[PDB]
Amino acid sequence: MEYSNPVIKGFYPDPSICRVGSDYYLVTSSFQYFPGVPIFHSTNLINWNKIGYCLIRPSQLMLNNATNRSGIFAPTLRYHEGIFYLITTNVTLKKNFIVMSEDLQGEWSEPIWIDGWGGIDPSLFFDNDGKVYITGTNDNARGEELGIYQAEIDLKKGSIIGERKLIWKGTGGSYPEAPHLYKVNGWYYLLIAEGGTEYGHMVTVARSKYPFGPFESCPFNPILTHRSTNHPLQAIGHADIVQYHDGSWWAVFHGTRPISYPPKHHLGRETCLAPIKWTDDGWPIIGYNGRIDIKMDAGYLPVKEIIEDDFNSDIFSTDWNFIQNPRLEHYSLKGRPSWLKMRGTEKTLNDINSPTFIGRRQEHFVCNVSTLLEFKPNQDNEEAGLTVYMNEKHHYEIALTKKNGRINVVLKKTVGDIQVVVNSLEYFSNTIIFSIQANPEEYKFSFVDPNTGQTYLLGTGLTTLLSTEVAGGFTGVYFGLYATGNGKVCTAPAFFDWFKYIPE
Amino acid sequence: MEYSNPVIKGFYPDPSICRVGSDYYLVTSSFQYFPGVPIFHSTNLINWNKIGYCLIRPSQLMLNNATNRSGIFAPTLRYHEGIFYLITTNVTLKKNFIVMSEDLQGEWSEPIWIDGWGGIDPSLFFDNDGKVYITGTNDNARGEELGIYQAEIDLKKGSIIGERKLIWKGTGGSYPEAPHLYKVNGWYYLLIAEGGTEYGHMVTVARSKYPFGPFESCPFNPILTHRSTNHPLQAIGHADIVQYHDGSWWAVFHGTRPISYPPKHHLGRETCLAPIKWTDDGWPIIGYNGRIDIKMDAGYLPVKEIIEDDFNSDIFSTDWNFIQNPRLEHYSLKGRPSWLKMRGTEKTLNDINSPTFIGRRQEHFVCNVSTLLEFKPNQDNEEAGLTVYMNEKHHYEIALTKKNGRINVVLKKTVGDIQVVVNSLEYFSNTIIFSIQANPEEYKFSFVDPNTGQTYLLGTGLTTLLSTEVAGGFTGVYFGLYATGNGKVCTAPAFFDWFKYIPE
Ligand SMILES: OC[C@@H]1O[C@H](O)[C@H](O)[C@H]1O
Ligand SMILES: OC[C@@H]1O[C@H](O)[C@H](O)[C@H]1O
Ligand SMILES: [Ca+2]
Ligand SMILES: [Ca+2]
Repeated sequence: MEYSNPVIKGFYPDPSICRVGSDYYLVTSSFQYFPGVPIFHSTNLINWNKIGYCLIRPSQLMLNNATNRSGIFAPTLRYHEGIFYLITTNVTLKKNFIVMSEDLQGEWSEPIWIDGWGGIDPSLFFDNDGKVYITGTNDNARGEELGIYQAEIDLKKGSIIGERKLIWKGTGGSYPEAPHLYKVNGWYYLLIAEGGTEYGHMVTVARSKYPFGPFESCPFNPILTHRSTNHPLQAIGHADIVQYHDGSWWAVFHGTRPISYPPKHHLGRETCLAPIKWTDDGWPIIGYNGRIDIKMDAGYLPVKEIIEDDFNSDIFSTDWNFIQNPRLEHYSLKGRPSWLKMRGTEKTLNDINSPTFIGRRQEHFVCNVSTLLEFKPNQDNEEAGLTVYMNEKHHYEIALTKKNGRINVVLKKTVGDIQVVVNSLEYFSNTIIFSIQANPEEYKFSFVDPNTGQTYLLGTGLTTLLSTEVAGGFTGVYFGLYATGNGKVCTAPAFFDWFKYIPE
Repeated sequence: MEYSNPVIKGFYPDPSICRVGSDYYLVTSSFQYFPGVPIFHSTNLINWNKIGYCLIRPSQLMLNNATNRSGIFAPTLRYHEGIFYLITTNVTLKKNFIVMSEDLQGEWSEPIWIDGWGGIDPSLFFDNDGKVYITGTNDNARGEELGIYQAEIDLKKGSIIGERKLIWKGTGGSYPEAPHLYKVNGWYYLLIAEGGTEYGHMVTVARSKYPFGPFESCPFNPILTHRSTNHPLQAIGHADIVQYHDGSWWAVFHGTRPISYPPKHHLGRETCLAPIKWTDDGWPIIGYNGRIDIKMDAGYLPVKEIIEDDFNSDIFSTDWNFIQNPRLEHYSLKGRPSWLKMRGTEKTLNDINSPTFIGRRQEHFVCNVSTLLEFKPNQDNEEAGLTVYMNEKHHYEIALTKKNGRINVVLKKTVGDIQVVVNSLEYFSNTIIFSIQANPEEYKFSFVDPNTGQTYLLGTGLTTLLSTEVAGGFTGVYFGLYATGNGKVCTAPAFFDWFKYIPE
């Protein structure tokens, strides 16, 4: 039997996995998006269902001034004696913290702040003797030596027990990071990422008889990389190991699907899966001797997408994210039952701090995304529409606005410093359907006059100008509904009747 | 003593070096630019003076349909018994050929076509017994196995002697290429590039007692790479080895100076230098154990930029290139003595085939480039100016044109599919000075009214949107003078009085 990589498509980086009985739970990084840290469930490691998010309250997730270069970085999920622990970094605060839960269907605790523990990629390991270890990277604010650091931790107080020690510098790649400590057959293994989360990404491993080392580098490191290859999956690493309940071993990790030349990616880093075998001399090998594929053999794993939101519910679906903490008064599912009402502010898609926007990830190269908007702008600055958004300097949008006292539908783009109105047509109806067809190379922007059903191709836009390589940061493209008054509060409300996401 | 890398700054890739006595000659790839294959001279390996180009006649250099993804790929320069040989690929023709010279101050021969020898990166080696070997890559048109191929060659007839054989597949990196065969102390060494000429680039080496092998991989391959590092020099490889006349060994090779995150480069691949030491077990080591730097120790090498063209000469300087073969009638240094006259055609900077343009490489991050233009356009399509140009979809320009019967100075940009007029101002004089200040992040576009000396900042543009990563191809940014009629022949002539390039 076979599965396909990625196993979780779209913007789902830095996967960390946790087994409880015969069920599996998995978390990814979310940066400036709210709610933060999606969490998934699976019984077979291949098929994942999103259960929700871990960070859903402003007290858990302070995103003021966060951008797609900051906010929430890699999270690690662990379980001990009925309690789940989620440990991560808010890079905008430069703070590491834990939240806890005894029930993933409920909400998580308030943060337990780890005072004095810097760096990124914090991880926890519950040792068989009852000791608990925190492992992480060098602290850039203290200007520490590059490498992996560790201490015993008291999980109640959020405080270190004894001393913080350097345990490994890695093999010599850049940015030794993503550390996870495991104990298997009488050896401690330290699994890390090196080379940076771009084309030099690799996974390396070390071992010792003791939790703090000294650690010996695996003689065939790196144990997983696509560096110096032209494989369709690139930038592979940030692995976390799990033992399936049939006894076999697996890793989850992220990778990209770049297109064009030089390679460029716009769906973010996506969660992948590969098997592990243990050598006779006691080292793990991932995949086909350090390389993986799009199509994989499933071993003994038991093998087994149209999304339509009409906004009838008064709870938002788990697809939707906001840019930083939502200003809650500017969204309503109750003010006009069966529509989403949005109040645009002075802030635009060019601004980082709390623009009126709700969005969901592009999870497929080929897809058609649409919405129906009612909007009658009162002034020329006023605008509402549908956006393809990477970050504040990289986004395309089709929208209704007003220019010299006439209503127009527009295609607008922000690419770096370029802000351009690509096309403009006069429009005469109170509602409009926007419709975007995505393929690997371009987005086609159309609008429909709803009562006639007539469709009009307004323009197109390249995917590669929204790619992470061009745009910066650590994220993937979102499809978003938004409103703005372009420097003033938008006096007209925007109402969205529904949103459809139809992958090929 | 110390030198700085790169030793040849700006767009100078795939360097191949050749010693004759106590002097050194070096060539680089040029793609769609004409004249093709620049050639440099040095006495110390650090300081290079451009002597001219190797391919200066249409019969040598057929560039119709060539773009910055095609045209002339890596060249190799060799010397035997008073005769220099230059061997390279015209990828647009898919043909490999040699040109010869007995005097580098003169012109080279007509091409000797190597019938049936495909692939890229052809190289020559003159063995101590008098045999001559051609070495190259797999032929994509025949769909051959990835690797390095070799035959004995008859240099008169341009024909293979005996059989073409696969001699090495490399260590397992992508795109094994840039092969050079050497014989040193009784061993043949095969030096190659792997991993692709981007962030996975590396140099690897193999050896044998026989010219066709079997070849044994160096046990510490790769012998030069910056893959999986954050060093300011990236994408290092395509090396060629030389023995200096004091007995010490050196390699030239290319690398990039990327900026931003993810890393992006706009000065092209630039020629670098590093020392070689030979191990006791008979393997070469480049640099500081496989890594190099911006600042290097010069060993015993004997250690030691404002460019102003007023167009008074009737020969073009060696700074200037055209996009493909120039249409010679559309440029004149004699029609108006002391100016360059240019006749714009229907073709624009958006078109690949022979737009009216003359340009020179950006060789410094920080520089000020200027020109003085006389231009009085007769119709609204007519345009002449100064361009910052990467390729047909990636260029910025400040120009004089006409709109609804008025003369305007404009800042225009083409970025992917986006074509935008960023700013426009009415202009009232027959001449204008355009002036561009470059720094690592942006270009600032100004104009000067010459008789008043008043200066006006028209706009700015990001460097990263012209980067190779964004734009495609294998080249660096040029500063260019151009004219066009935007779909029609330009009825007005354009005259440029001078051009200044002032690095910081
Ligand atoms: O994804 C953000 C950061 O990049 C690296 O993957 C690191 O492990 C993580 O925290
Ligand atoms: O620069 C063009 C091609 O890329 C690689 O550097 C190869 O060696 C060369 O022919
Ligand atoms: Ca509805
Ligand atoms: Ca002059």
